Amino acid sequence: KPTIAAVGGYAMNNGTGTTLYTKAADTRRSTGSTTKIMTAKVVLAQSNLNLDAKVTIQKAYSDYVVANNASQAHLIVGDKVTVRQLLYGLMLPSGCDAAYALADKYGSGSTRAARVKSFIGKMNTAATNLGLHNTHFDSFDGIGNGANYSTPRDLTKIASSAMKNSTFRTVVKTKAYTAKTVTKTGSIRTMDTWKNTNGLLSSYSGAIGVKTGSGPEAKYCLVFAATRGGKTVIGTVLASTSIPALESDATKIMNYGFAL
Repeated sequence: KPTIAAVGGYAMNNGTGTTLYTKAADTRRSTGSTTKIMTAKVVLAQSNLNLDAKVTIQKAYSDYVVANNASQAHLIVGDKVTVRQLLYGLMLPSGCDAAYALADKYGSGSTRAARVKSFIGKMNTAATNLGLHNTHFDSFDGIGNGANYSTPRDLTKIASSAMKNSTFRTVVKTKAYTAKTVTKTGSIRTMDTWKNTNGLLSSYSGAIGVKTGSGPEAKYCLVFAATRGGKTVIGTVLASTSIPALESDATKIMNYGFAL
């Protein structure tokens, strides 16, 4: 069994569900921005989903990332961004501003506050429905406020579920995406390219994902997935030392799972 720096780790064969690696796999820990995996899953589950629908960027979303010192996609207030573009902004640079836009959009309620509350409720319901017992969300990005934890095992199940969606899969393996949005005056703005923070996409042969995570207590986390010769390994590493350490941990676990 490989030795990793992360305090928590887990991996399984995505196809069969067989656990391939474990390390404090069921110990609750802050998820940080990896929570966005659930945010995306909930959105993609909406029956009234229209990926081409345009959402106006509110000043609230920009103030939010500032007030919470959160990673952002640099969405400009007044811009009209499609739900699909928001999914890229959410998953590539870890846009907490995009997370707010999606929660506001897909939560139920007559006000923004009521809608974000409703959305977070859907995230918890989604976890429950997956049979999870060690996952809880009090925010839509894992950076908001309250209790936001999961476990390497729970998070891997969430990601596996999300990977069943073709849009999710596409977004998650994209290294770079340049959004062309509509400004408040009708012209089309070419935003600075969004680069995926997941270094494994270009450093690990066969890497398909999923997503990085960070936060004051979420330090450096990573939900990874790779496919090699018809076998897909998916897993999570929580609370690693550094970025390089994080990628090495994920690499070791995946290489181990592929050899078994």
